[PDB]
Amino acid sequence: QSTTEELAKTFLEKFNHEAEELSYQSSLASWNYNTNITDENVQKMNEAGAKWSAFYEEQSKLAKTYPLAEIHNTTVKRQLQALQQSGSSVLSADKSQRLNTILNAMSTIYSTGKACNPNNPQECLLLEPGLDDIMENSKDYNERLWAWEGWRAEVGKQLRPLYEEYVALKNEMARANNYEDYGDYWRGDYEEEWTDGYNYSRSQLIKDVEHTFTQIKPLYQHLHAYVRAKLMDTYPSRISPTGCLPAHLLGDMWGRFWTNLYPLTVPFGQKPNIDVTDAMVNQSWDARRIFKEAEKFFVSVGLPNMTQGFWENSMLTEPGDSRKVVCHPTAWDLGKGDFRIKMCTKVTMDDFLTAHHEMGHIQYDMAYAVQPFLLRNGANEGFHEAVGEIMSLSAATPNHLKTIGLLSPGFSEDSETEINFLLKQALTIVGTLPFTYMLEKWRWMVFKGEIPKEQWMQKWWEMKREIVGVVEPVPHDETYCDPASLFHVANDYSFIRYYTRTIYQFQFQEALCRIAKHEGPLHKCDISNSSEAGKKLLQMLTLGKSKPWTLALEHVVGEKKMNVTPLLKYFEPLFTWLKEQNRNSFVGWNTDWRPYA
Amino acid sequence: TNLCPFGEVFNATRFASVYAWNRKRISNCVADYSVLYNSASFSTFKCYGVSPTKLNDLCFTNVYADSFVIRGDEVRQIAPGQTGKIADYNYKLPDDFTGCVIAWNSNNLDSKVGGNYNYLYRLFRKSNLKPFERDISTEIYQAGSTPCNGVEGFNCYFPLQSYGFQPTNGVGYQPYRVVVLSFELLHAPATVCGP
Ligand SMILES: [Zn+2]
Repeated sequence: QSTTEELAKTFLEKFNHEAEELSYQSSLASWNYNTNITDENVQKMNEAGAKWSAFYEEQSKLAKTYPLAEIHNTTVKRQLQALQQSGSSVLSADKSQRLNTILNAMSTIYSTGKACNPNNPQECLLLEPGLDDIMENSKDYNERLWAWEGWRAEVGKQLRPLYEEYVALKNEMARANNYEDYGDYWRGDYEEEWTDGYNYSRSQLIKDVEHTFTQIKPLYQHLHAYVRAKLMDTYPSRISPTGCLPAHLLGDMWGRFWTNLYPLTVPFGQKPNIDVTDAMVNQSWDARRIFKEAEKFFVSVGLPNMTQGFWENSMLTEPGDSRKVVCHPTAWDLGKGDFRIKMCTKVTMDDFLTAHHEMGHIQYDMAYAVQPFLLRNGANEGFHEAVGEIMSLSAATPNHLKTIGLLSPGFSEDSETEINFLLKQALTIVGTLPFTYMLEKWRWMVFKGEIPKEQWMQKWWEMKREIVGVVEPVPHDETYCDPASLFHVANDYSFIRYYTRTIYQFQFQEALCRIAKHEGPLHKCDISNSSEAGKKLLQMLTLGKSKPWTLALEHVVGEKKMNVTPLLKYFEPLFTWLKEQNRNSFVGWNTDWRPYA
Repeated sequence: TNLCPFGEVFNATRFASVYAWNRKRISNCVADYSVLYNSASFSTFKCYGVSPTKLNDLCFTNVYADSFVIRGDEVRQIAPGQTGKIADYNYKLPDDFTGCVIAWNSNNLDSKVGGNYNYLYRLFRKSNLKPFERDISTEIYQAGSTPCNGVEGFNCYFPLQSYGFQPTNGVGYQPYRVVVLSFELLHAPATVCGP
């Protein structure tokens, strides 16, 4: 007779040539909605999405009729494993509907909640753009404090019981899916089997993330102490010299990034950063010119050119005629080929760099398109964005701004222009690693059970003060659900993808620089005009999820584990400068300090 | 003199699905294939056995023109000694294929907004095909041992799947009209010879 693999291959050949069309239809519907917001477009998009989801659920149910123990070929085993994931199709219809309505309630109460302070009952604004502008631009203590506490009190207190019931239902779902809890379910994306030598357990990810964080602790401690020293200028009587940093004074609502904190701690305030905006408008550059330059940069390293359909179906410019387009920079893989970008491009430098990021997303998408449908994705949750980020890294180099003709050849990179750029980079890159690690660790410990529901806020600020070096401005009791104030926690999104990604990119770039024979510090590296590094990256990009992410990572960087040495080497000049200017200051944070007393 | 009906195969209005590819036999002609080879209206033009030359030197018995439509990345499957869905279950070319394959993008005529699903291909089969064999039988492909009773069910799939041709459709999955010419030569007065 036949085997299980001979039947599973037949079942997956019928699933692919249906999922192809049924996902391309939904993608075309969502694209037509995003490029032109109407009322009937929403109806068409919902119809296509419902059809695709129903078909996918039916095929997922049909797939589990084959056990993986009787399957030996790993190329079919991985597709079967990706299709067998039932999600929430295992609970009873009652609980499967209760969880979905709880998710919808949590996701719609986050986008609708507002916050208003005393002294102005009419000053009652949403998170965006009301509280967003406040937490992103303001420099007043009380103005940031009231917005922070309002967004966490009039929105998180309404999410706490929903989050408790959601945690319970998700734990039930995960236990029914043969897991420990929902955190184990989330770590399941890093789980690796069916390959000896490159196997990776779901518990190994915790050890790796906890080990690579102990290495960044000195660099992050120096950066945090430098920021705290340069923040006592803008806040003379609001920050302790040996304590930690208040959570509402970090440049955004939660303190995820420290980028908006740049024009407060910049090393040399008299030297201007290399912004090419005026040089771009003076050269009559338009959006199509920006994307043609990005295509030039990508072809310079050996990656193929954008298809013709990219240059006629992508919304590179804003319509601005009658269509209320929601244009957030996003790269689109519309199923059968059809790679597009829906960015509202302007003539500036930020849209010059962010176009390279989206084009790198498109390049990663175009690479693994040769894989089977179920294997068309990144190796894990942190590869796509890493490929996207290394491209912007190599493009933002002054040696790149001088080659394309944007910058004048009669320009020299000062010994100080290297420190402002590196400081801003550490602000946007290094300042987010403790935040991500702490948030995901709290979520894992909550899902497992090391934190009872009576210590959810007790352990949250504990891990904050002990990991990221950030303290709450005012204490929060157990009714608060401060973690749910973040878009990813209230909308059920895994967060560790933003940690590992940050570690992979520097592993790539360094490697991609070694093949480029770049001699010098690892912040002036420019992989342009180097087909060797481009080919080495393309060898890994076309893999997709076909092979374990450990072997895919070992292809490029030579190492199998998650290595943070390239990241620490990237910020080595900044590390030395920070160690120098941290001579008469306290490096480290004492959790005993409280900004409320 | 002996004008050949090349308009009803290349300039045809409708083409047949690859699972039911349309074979047209032509004879008693003084043919001129340089009219199309030197037209730059094709994306793929590959001639195996005989050179892609002017070809004004060949006497033929008859010429088969097998026309069908596939997507882009499957045109490479229309080649001798190739494996895949189109080569194994839809259209077979023997390793002695004296002829050529012409293929041109048809994103304008065979794909419309919403999706053109008039083109089918055989996705499953019990075995491979003979040289130049057609398989139109719609018998349900039984994977295991349980009978399908004539309707789909457990491990029973339909042997035909429709092509999802859309207008955008990046060039890999874009529709492509493929005409494969095969000029046979056997014991005959060779009624089909060029100038
Ligand atoms: Zn991105």
